[PDB]
Formats: sequence, structure tokens, C-alpha cells
Amino acid sequence: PKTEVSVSAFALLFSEMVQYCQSRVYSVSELQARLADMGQGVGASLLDVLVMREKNGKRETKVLNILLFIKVNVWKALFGKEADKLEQANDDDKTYYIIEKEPLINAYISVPKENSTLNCAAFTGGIVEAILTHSGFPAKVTVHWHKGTTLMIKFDE
Amino acid sequence: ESKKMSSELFTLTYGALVTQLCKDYENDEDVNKQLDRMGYNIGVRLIEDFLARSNCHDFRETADVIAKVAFKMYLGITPSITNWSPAGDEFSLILENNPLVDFVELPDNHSALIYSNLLCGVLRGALEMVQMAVEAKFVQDTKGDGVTEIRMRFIRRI
Ligand SMILES: *C(=O)CCCCCCCCCCCCCCC
Repeated sequence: PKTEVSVSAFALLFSEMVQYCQSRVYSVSELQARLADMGQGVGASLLDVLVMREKNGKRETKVLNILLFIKVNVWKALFGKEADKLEQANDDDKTYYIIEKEPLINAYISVPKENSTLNCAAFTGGIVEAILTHSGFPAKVTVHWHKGTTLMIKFDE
Repeated sequence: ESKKMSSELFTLTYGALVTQLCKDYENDEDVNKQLDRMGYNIGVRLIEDFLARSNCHDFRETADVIAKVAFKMYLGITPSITNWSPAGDEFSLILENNPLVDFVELPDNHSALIYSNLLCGVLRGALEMVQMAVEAKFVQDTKGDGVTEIRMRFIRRI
């Protein structure tokens, strides 16, 4: 039964998770790593549900196809919209980017926070990472600020 | 005033927390404690958002506001209020299905685990903010049961 939840259910929940991780961590860098961990833990579940539901049960074997799965299928399922941009680094054939114009968290809170963070991006990056590795593409996903919030996707050589 | 979103992310995210708490804690039962404490923290913040974005008195009305408004406004559903107590002391919330569950599953080795325990803390924390000291807890979970039931009882004013 498809349901619609208040943007607050998530916000409030995520905010606690952030605090949870922050209570057993030393640095923001470690905080994000823990969040990325929680994300990776469930990435696979989302991969299977989207494949069986939107891809007739066929996983991807090519790089371009899996990246689009992220930008379209995965991003829509999670945030109700498609990712703003999908790009390849012009410097190296093994790096790609998922660029969001606004931090992911801002769509779930009345007023954007004065100071921005990469907590939702880290969490999400862990999800995207589980999705990629579990589909057969060993990769490393990181997050940072540049032209908005970026998910850097690096495939292993 | 209230913006909406699809369940997917929320249930997915919550599944992440539960899956992680199962790693940070070796005991299925200490997870329950943490989930409740965590729910409590949210309930304390939630009550505010709720109150501000809408329009209780006795415990019978509180059950209405909870199952018909609050539960509908946040989790997008409406539990049934059945099995009251002679003096408007205790009642039950019914659900044809678990509100925090869908497609995210944990390996089953967790018999003493109350998957959605967080909801109990949320309730307690929220009500406690409106000067009400109550108690929440599960007594049926869609755990091989027919439906999900949360028992609540007014303990004392504040
Ligand atoms: C009467 O004075 C006001 C009563 C307000 C009760 C609010 C109860 C909130 C619990 C709703 C459950 C939603 C769970 C959301 C989890 C993120």
C-alpha cells in the first residue's frame, strides 16, 4: 500500500541518527563515515526492490546504464525527483559525479539551516555505494562541496 | 501547514538505523532501550511541530488526536482506537500493518527485538511535553500476528 509521509518523519528521524553517530565519534569526518555505513547497510535492499519493480528483474552490466539507474531510478525513489546532474570527470575515465544544486536535506525542513553539512549526502553516498558494488561495480563513493553538493563516484581500475 | 514525501526514504532510513543498532549492540534488548530513548528525543521535538501546525483535554480525546490527526499527519495512516478502560485510563491502537516497515529486512536472528519500538518513545516524549505522563508498548506485531497493536495508559498529570 503506497503511502505518503510527512517530510518531517524523515527529517526528525535523520536528525536523531546524526546525533546518535555524533555521540560515539571524534570528528565530523568520522560522523559522515558512520552515516555512510548506515547507508551501505540498506543500499542492497533498495537495489533489489527497484530492479524487480522497475527493471523487469534485470541488473545492469555496463557503467553508463548503472549510473543512469542511480540518477533516475534511485534518486526518484528516494527523493521524489531525478538527480540534477550526472557527469564524467574530463580528467580521468574512472570518475563520475552526481551533482545536486541544493543539499539533499533542505527539501525536508521548513527553513534551510544557517550552516550546511554533508550528513545526508554521506548517508546517501553509502546507499549509492552499496547499490554499485552489489551490482558488480567495485567503487568508492565520497561527498563534497563543489557547484552544490557532490557525490564523487570512483570505479576501481 | 505540512509538506509531504513518499514512504520509501523514511522506511528505508529507519531500516538503516535498526540494522546499525544491531551491530553497535550485541544484545537485541539493549537495542530496544536505545530505540525508545531515540524515539523519546524525537517525540520531544515532534510535539512542538505538531501543536504549531494544527488545533487535547481528557485521555479519550488524546487518543483521537493521536490516531486520527497526528498518526495521519506524520506517518500517513490512521490506527483504530479500541479496548478502552472503565475510567478513560488505557486504550489500544490498531494497524492492519507495521508503519515503519516495508522491503527493508534484517536477518531474523532477533527474537526479543521490537523493530518499531521507537514509536513508543515518540509517543511518551510527545505526550510528556503536553504535561502528560503516559506509557506505550507493543502487544502485537505484523511477529506473525494478525495486526499491530500499541497499548497506552495514562499514568499521571504533570
Ligand atoms: C494533545 O494535547 C496533543 C497530543 C499530541 C500527540 C502527538 C503524538 C505524536 C506521535 C505520532 C506518531 C508519528 C511517528 C513519527 C515518527 C518520525
